[PDB]
Amino acid sequence: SLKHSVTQYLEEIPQQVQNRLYTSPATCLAIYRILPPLAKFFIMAMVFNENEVPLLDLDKWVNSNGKLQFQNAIKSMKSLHLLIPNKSSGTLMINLNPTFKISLRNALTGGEVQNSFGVVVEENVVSLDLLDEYSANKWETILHFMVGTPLAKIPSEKVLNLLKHSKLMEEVNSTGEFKITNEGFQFLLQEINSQLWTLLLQYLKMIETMDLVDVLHFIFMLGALEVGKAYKILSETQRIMLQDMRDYGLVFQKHSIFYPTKLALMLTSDTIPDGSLIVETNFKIYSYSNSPLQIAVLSLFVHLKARFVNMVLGQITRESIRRALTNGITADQIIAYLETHAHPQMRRLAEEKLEKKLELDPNCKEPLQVLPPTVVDQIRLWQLELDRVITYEGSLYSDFETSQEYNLLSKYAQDIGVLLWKDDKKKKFFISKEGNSQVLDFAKR
Amino acid sequence: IPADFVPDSVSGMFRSHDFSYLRLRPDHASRPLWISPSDGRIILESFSPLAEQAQDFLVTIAEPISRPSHIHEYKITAYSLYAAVSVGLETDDIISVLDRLSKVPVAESIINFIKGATISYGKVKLVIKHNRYFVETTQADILQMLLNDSVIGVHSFEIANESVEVVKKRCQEIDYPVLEEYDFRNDHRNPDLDIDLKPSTQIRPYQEKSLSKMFGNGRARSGIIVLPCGAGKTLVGITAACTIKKSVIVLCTSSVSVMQWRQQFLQWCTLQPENCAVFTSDNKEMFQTESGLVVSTYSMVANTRNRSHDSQKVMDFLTGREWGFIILDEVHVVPAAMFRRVVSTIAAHAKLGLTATLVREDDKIGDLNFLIGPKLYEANWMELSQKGHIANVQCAEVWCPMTAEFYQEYLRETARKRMLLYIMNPTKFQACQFLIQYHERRGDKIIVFSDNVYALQEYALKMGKPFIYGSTPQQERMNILQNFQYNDQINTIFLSKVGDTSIDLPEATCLIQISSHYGSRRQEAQRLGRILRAKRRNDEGFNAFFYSLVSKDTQEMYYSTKRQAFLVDQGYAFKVITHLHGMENIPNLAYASPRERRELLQEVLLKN
Amino acid sequence: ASLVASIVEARKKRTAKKNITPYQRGIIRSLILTLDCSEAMLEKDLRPNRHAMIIQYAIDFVHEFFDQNPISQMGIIIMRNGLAQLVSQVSGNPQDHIDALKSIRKQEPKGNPSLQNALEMARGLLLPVPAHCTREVLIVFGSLSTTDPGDIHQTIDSLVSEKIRVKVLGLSAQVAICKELCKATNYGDESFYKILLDETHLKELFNEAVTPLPVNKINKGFTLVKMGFPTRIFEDTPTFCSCHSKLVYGGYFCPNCHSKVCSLPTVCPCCDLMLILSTHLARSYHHLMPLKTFAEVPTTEKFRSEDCFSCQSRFPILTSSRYRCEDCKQEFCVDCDVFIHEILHNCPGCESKPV
Amino acid sequence: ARARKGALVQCDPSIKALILQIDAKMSDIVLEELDDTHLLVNPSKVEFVKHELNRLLSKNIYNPMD
Ligand SMILES: [Mg+2]
Ligand SMILES: [Zn+2]
Ligand SMILES: [Zn+2]
Ligand SMILES: [Zn+2]
Ligand SMILES: [Zn+2]
Repeated sequence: SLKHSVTQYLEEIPQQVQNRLYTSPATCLAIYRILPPLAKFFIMAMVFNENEVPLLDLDKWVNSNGKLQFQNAIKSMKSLHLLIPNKSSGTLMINLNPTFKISLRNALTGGEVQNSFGVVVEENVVSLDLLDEYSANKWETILHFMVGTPLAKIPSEKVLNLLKHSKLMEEVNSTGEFKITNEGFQFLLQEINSQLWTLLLQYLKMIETMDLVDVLHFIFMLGALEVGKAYKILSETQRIMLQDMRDYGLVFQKHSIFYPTKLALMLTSDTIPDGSLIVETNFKIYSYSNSPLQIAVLSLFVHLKARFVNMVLGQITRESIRRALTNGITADQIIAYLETHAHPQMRRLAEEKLEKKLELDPNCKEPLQVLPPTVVDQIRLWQLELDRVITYEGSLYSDFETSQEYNLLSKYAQDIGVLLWKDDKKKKFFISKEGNSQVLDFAKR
Repeated sequence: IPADFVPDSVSGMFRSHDFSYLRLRPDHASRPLWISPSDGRIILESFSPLAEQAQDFLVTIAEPISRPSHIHEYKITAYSLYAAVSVGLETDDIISVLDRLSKVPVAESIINFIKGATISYGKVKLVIKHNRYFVETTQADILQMLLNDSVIGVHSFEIANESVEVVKKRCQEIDYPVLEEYDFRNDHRNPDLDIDLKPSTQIRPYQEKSLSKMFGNGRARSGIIVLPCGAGKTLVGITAACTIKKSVIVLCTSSVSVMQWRQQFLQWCTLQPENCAVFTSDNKEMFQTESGLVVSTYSMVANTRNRSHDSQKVMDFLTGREWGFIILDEVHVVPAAMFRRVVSTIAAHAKLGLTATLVREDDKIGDLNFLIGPKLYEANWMELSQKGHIANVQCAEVWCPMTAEFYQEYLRETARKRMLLYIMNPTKFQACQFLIQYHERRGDKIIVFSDNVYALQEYALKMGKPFIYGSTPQQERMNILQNFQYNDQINTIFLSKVGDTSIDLPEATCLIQISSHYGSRRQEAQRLGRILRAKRRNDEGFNAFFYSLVSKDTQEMYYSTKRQAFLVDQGYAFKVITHLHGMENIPNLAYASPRERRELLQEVLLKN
Repeated sequence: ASLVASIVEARKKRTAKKNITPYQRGIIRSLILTLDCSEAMLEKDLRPNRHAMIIQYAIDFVHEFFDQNPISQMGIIIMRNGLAQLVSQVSGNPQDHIDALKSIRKQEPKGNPSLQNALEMARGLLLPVPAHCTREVLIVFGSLSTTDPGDIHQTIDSLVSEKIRVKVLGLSAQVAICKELCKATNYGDESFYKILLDETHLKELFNEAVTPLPVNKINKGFTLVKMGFPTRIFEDTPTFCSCHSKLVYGGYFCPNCHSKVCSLPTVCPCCDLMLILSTHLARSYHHLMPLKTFAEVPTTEKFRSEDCFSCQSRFPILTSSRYRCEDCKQEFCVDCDVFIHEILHNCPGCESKPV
Repeated sequence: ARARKGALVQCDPSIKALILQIDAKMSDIVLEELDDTHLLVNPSKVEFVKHELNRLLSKNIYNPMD
């Protein structure tokens, strides 16, 4: 939902603020990268002719088989205020955002970029030895800090405050310690560009006027940037948060020349295997992977034995399972990790068993779990045996009369999100004590 | 530790477990061995070379903790090193081979452990001269220290037969263990028995390995041999007797086992039915030949409560006979207190132990070290499973959802009757009825195990097919057995703790457990071995079927987990089944209606 | 030391393919695969059982045969319980036989074989077949014996007289009567009674049987054949088809009698003349224009180039992996050699080199 | 015609009888038994009852493995 989250945020961004974002070619290039294929095709077609089109021509062009996907593309196109659809001459006359159009055109032609792709110094050096090494160092420090295994190099105070305020890896002030939230484990499960995008979305949400569009344009060009060169130190708000993301280890800055590491490239785009684990009914771990980070994250939910070159061995204990459970870490998160860490031989065996059971019966009279339930459902049985109850606390309305209070005001209560529970035949439904915003108002009628 | 080993931030739970301080050899690709010096464990790869040569060596000098298909967890023990030096092996050769095939530097503690676990091999020996336990040691150096020991009270002297067990335990304690390798070719004081290895008997490779490990010198090394179910332990004992050619006595813990091993022995060896005299309350005859055999179970020597004078004459005769060989088949019960009179009674030279399981509740299994000796050989269970020497089982553990109909009474029942109250669930009856239907639909012989006679008979009566338990007489149980085997009216039967072990019933490829013991792992393991010796263990596409109907919402899940954990560690996993197949497709279900459930509830309330 | 074994294995392999010939090979084919479904193929001895793998391999064989040679009709008769059962008439649509084989999947192989009955009704099915069509039968067999009603030698003589050849792919080992069939039908050749050694060898044998076979000089049938290219229409209205009698939006139109059909390469149902596309006839031109083998230059001698001419990659360096097209005097890598010799059917070095 | 202040709990007959044993060893916390899958309990003691229920299935299994 990364593109969904960013698109949602930009839809939250108003129309003229969006148009301000559509001014510069680097921002337009990054946003074009965000757009789905259909809308990407539409804008690359229309960008080289100043002919507005009606919707009817596009509809006649569009094959109706993917019409839902077309609707999604144009819904994003309109809701981002990237389109100006007006019903001119009775027809919904389709118009791209013109600033976006011309900035995309200049980016494609290599025309006027105003160094939106970057105020270049072009003093290239080696990046694998300084930039990549410092980047790996700083990211290792922040990563083990997020893990909770002890490490001396604490992060910045800005990100420390952002973690304190945010629900990510809770620095619980009563305990004085960063603590793994379920959101923290979601961040741990996240892909690296997902983690970066969540971090920048949270930082953009917390940061206020520091010009928001300056941060937006700078973020987009920073994603647009390339590795291993010096560049001019631009807006000053951009410069100071550039120093901030220098302290994050994103850029290797020599206090004016700065050298962006590979993290900008991964932020822009992604780039018996490694990370593939053989499950065991004896809960033994046969990982085809090793890192001290791997051991650090496996310490949270796996009882391990020793570290060898790719062979990380161990045995999953129920103590490890319940250690994961008691942190608020979801068993769905656990199986997210597990099903992202499967192995070729065992998944081939699972697919062979699935194709064997397909011909016998469609249901098979077996629980729906594709990963082999000899080991996988043992956690899933422990997953179901973990939660296994439903608790309702607070207020409760009871002993109703007839279903005019259910199909008219409790069926409507599904549309507004105020009930915690719904039982028509019991003539009772449960709400939270604090969730009495619009519950004791229309139920009286 | 061949390093500084500065403690890592991720080694906090690694309480001396982070084994990266070792300087891994670049030959880690070829070598298959790690060492875990924190607990003495050994980590072994199943996909690198030298493992085939090192497997028997690691069995000889080490014990396996866990052997799944990918990584074998072994462990060097002093027991295993004593077994190694008893087979004939030494500390320096063990250290040299370990460093030769080890990816990792050899640990100091392991080096010291193998140096300490080197015995005075050949120094301490005992012989029998006319039913007299003569402690014949090679030097008076042994005599000085043993007479320096306060228990005792070339050169040979007497120790009493009951004192032999105590002094063997004591000399093991002071780590001066005695080897018992009979020179049955050199000794002719005992009557030699003209029994020959018939050409009709040819020996399996692992069985030949088992023989030659205890026939390395040509003498009979005394100890234990642990082989799986149906491996041919009777053949191994027959071969040992035929190559010893002396008076031999073998005792097993069933009169049925007495019958079956007597016929097995007269079948596959050239000993004559005249030479074999069978001892029981059926008949107490003796053979008058100079050489031969008398078979009985352990009961007719242990018992003194109700004994006949003919039984007294027979036990007098076996006391008089100085045997050259003894085998205690199913050796798991002889170290019991009323059963460990074997050295006190029987004068026999070579002491061999053949059994399937080398585990029990207490530590009487280690007493066989100073009762019969160490383990001379073991066969790898999953190796024989893939070799077809034992079966391959698709075990399916059935988590029966507990009915509140029986749970409401089970929670308020007193403890002695809660067990019988939660065994008898109508939902379990329903599931068992469809499972029997489904496997007779598949065409499998089914044997049902219940720990209680009343539950066994109630299940049997609801099926309409008979029952066999421990109180059922031998004639009735064999009639029911032959009815099951041949008669098609008796398609399935209902067995118990006479069926869990010490029988030869391999036809039932399907087994459904409705009850078991509280925590005895050996009963469950022997029940698994009942079908592990099945005849169709070699055909392609075969998987035996094991079923355990266990009630939910109890401690029975933990009980079954405890009973199954040995088999899981062996490699016999227990898969999770809660939502069964065909629960309502079966039309008629046993005690399906709630009125029927309350009927059976008050029927069992009559007893509980 | 594995490379020396690979080299001598490649030498012993290439000794068979040293002689490459432009024999006249049959294009208007007539291929019959009879199936036995008896007690022998119930053996699970090969995984999962012989019946399942011959079903799967026959699916593949149908696909490959129709892809390579769409200018033939395919008939399948099963053998079961002392009876040979026709399940697939000869047809241009492979999908019919695919559905028939799918029916054969779920049914149970059982009984005993009768090559006499099987080959007799195969002969009768092969009876109304035009002269240019090359009547040939593949036979799979798993038994070591054959229960028969009468003589097989009269059938052998009749089959030889009616100019139909056979090729036997036996399962267990050689059967002397099948050897006799292959030899006598095949002008004394022993290159037709083939026994697999594993399932991979069976796959290779099926792929070998896919290929067209050369014809004999004495068996001379050199003539012409009437042909007609039709025309495809794409009409707005659905229209009744001649073959299946149902409404069709499009469909080719008959060049002669102006009727319409539903599939190609097919003969007309109305003017009764064969209709194809030039793609279909050019499909076998690699068989018509074979490709010479490419020679590795030795590692001792001086080299014209050190990287691959075609795929543009560096030649690896003990021996020299530079397969040379002597027709174009360019050396190539093993991957390009494989692709040009099997997948492609032209030498781009010879395309660049002007003649 | 009543609306008492309680915490509704989705339950089972078996765990409800365990709730009854909780009431037996200290009573008048659980208010009333609605049906086999519903109960009403004192809102001040909901997680006290939950932790004691945790102790109850601890006494059922405890998963020691030591
Ligand atoms: Mg019994
Ligand atoms: Zn048609
Ligand atoms: Zn026509
Ligand atoms: Zn190439
Ligand atoms: Zn060429």
